[PDB]
This record gives sequence, structure tokens and C-alpha cells, in this order.
Amino acid sequence: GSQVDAEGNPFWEISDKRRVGISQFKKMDFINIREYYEAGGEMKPGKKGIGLTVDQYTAFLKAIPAINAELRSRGHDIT
Amino acid sequence: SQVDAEGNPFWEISDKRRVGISQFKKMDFINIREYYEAMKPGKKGIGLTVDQYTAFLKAIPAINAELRSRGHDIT
Amino acid sequence: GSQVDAEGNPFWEISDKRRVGISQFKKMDFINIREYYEAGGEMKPGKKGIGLTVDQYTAFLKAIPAINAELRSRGHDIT
Amino acid sequence: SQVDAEGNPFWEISDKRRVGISQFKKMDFINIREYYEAGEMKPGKKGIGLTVDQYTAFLKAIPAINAELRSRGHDIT
Amino acid sequence: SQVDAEGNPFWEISDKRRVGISQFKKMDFINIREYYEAGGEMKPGKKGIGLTVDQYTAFLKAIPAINAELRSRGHDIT
Amino acid sequence: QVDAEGNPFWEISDKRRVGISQFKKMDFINIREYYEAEMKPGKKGIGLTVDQYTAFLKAIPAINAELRSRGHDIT
DNA sequence: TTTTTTTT
DNA sequence: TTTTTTTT
DNA sequence: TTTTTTT
Repeated sequence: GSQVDAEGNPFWEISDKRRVGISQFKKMDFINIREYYEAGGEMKPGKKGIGLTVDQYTAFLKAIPAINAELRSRGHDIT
Repeated sequence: SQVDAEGNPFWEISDKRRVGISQFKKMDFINIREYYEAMKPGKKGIGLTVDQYTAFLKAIPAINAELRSRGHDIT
Repeated sequence: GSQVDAEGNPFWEISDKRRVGISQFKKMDFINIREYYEAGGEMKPGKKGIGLTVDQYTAFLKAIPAINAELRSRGHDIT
Repeated sequence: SQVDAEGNPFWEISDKRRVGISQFKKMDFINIREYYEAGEMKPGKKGIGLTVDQYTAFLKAIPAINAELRSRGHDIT
Repeated sequence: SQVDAEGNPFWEISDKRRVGISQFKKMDFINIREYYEAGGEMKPGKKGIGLTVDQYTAFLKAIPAINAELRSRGHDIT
Repeated sequence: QVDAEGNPFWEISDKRRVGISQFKKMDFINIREYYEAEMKPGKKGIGLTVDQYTAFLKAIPAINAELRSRGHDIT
């Protein structure tokens, strides 16, 4: 479910140490997919990851049906 | 719908950026990564497991919702 | 018996590819039963497995006598 | 000690986690697995299936792991 | 005299049993093992034994005795 | 050397024997690990049928060849 | 300069 | 949305 | 004290 950090930036966990988040930066929005490390009971973002510009994420959303199909063909249950 | 040098399929999301599926040791990963010209993979990027990629997928409608409310159009 | 992984964590082999290990996360102890894969030297933990809270583990331990009894009535020897 | 739909026995280790024995390809398995609800209770992705040899190797390690857990402050009978 | 998927030599002795040489932790092992089919590719199974080079050589020393006893029980050995 | 059953055996290590036995009318050539109490046979090990053992014997020169070229010393 | 741990 | 398998 | 988001 949709959580929020200190800055009020929304994130969703996709692992125990991996998130997707929306942050703002130099007037633009960025969708980040990144590993988090633990630092003093809190979670900071780490070097392993990628920040998507809004358009790069929408190009991504369009390749999803093709990705989904190929996965199934390899025996995965994609709902 | 392209196919790379290894034989894995990809989809360009930028001049330098790709989404792909690769198999490393019988195991499947969904990679989102920057590429530089040799076209080799670089520092920025992430290798998602299937479980991780499906968790992502379930979060997508809400992400789009929050993206929308910040003024972006997603279909 | 108690071998130590790269990061100081105790593990016990139960197979050439499966292990039980103790490790910390969010400052709490987790008992992991997980299969490992080889990679450029060391065995690293894999995606196939389950990680137990300590109470989950002690609940398992409470179930062991009855499990042993049921395996024996299927002709397995259990020391 | 309870019985599932497949008639197998299980012991609950938490609200959505189970340990149980099953037969499959005339072999016995120790299963430690997450379950989810569906009109009723189905096994999930997270989990492992132990061959009895693997399970007996486990049993052998228990006193050692138990000692470790006590040295970290856990109460383990 | 054929080579497996990993790249090691082996010899069949049954329908599902191989003798093979593999390297592990810098030492050579001679495995006498049962294999199963899986992904159309025979993989090593639970049943078998891995010999260190010293155990295999000790084993070769015991062969003429083994052969003798088998012959007296009526088996032919070349 | 003879074990408790009456079978002959040959030590190939401090805990490992080669022995011949006779179960259910056939002859087995056993390569097995044994353990203390009065030694008794362990799970780890393999019992060959005479045929498999003869197939084994044919390989031996080829195996010795392989090991020798890995610098091992075999008479 | 790619690619597999950790609950409620 | 299950269920395995070398190497002293 | 001990590396580490954002084209």
C-alpha cells in the first residue's frame, strides 16, 4: 500500500529493501526504483537503483503488456 | 520489440535506457538500465526479480493516480 | 556445525545448496531456511526460501515431536 | 495439530504461516509455507519444501541454533 | 568417455548411474552417483558417494581382491 | 577383514569401506561410509550390481588417465 | 559499469 | 500463488 | 566511523 516518507514523498515497497517512489527535483517529477539501506532505524536510498523521468516511466508502462506475456510463456503467474 | 546481442528482448524507454528480460542461471530478471556504447550496460539501473516486478505492477494504478494529481497525463 | 558467513552470521548446511542461518534485519533476529547459489566464489542466499521470526521458530519447535511421530509411521528413521 | 483440505496435517506457526507434511510423487515433504485466504486456505509463493533427509539434517542443527538464539537473548525451551 | 554440462568428464555404468570427476574447493572428487532427468539434462541426485583421490586409490588397491571373491561366487570378470 | 554380517571389506579410509554383500539373492559391491556403534553403515554411499561394477572396471583406465593429467599420482 | 535472505 | 536431488 | 535517490 501507498506509504509516505518525511518529505511527504509517496512510496510503495516491492521487497524488504526495495521501493518505488515519487520525488520532485529541479521542478520535475521522478519515479525511483531503488534499494534502501537502514540508517538509524530509518530507510535511506542507496546506490543501486534508477530514477525515471515521467516520460521514461510512461514508455515503460507501454512495454508492460509485452513483458507480461513473455514472462507467462516462461511459466510465471502474472496477474 | 527489439532483440539484443545476447538474444534477450528489450524495449527502449530513452536514447540510452532499456527495459529487458534476461535469464541468469535459469532465473528471470526484469532489467531497467542505462546503456553506453561499446551498447553495454552501465551503472544506473536495477535487476528486478519476478516477485518484485509483480509487486511493482500492483502498485501501478496508485502511482499513476499520484502522478495524475501532480498534473501528468497517464492513460 | 556452526559455520560463519561473510558478514558474521552463523549458518548450518543441511544440503549442498540449502542452509539454515541466523541474521538481523530491522534490528530483529530471523531464522532463514533458504537455498543458496554459487557466484564468483562464495555461496549467496537465493530467492527460494522462508525467513522466520523467533516466535515463528519456537512455534515450529513445539511442532517437532508430532512431526517426527508422523514421519516414523511412514517408515522414516528419526533420531 | 490440524488437517488441511488435501487431508494433510499442519501445525500453525503464525496467523498466515504453516508447517505441514505432504505426499507428492510418493515422497514425503516437510513444508514451511505462507498461506492466503480464498473462500478456503491456499499455499503461497513464500516457502520451502524439505526432503526428510534435509529435515533430519535440520533436527541435527537445532541444538546449535538454539544455543545461538539464547546467546542473543531469546528465551528458548 | 564423455563430458557433462558443467564441463567435467564422466562414464556411464548403468541407465541412470555415472562415474564422474569434478573439482570442488580445489580438490578432485570421483563421484559414483545416481542422476535424474529434470530439464532434459541429467543432474546428480541424492544417492551416491564422492571419493577423494586417496580413497579412490585405496579402492583400486582392493580391486584384485574384490574380483577374486566375485569370481569364486561365479561371476565373470575381465 | 570381516564385518558383523560375515561379509568381507576393505578400508579405503578411516570411516569408509569397500565391501561385498549378498541381499535378496544378488551380489553387491558396496562403497559406503560407516559410523561408530560395532561399526554400522551410514546413509551416504552406493551399492553396485556386479554389472555396474564391471562397467566401472572398464572406465578405470580412462579415469586414471584424466586424474593423472590433473597431476595426481596413480600407479 | 547487470542479474536472487529477513514478519505482523 | 507448493511439494527434492553431487563433491572428504 | 565505516559507500549509498532523482535525465
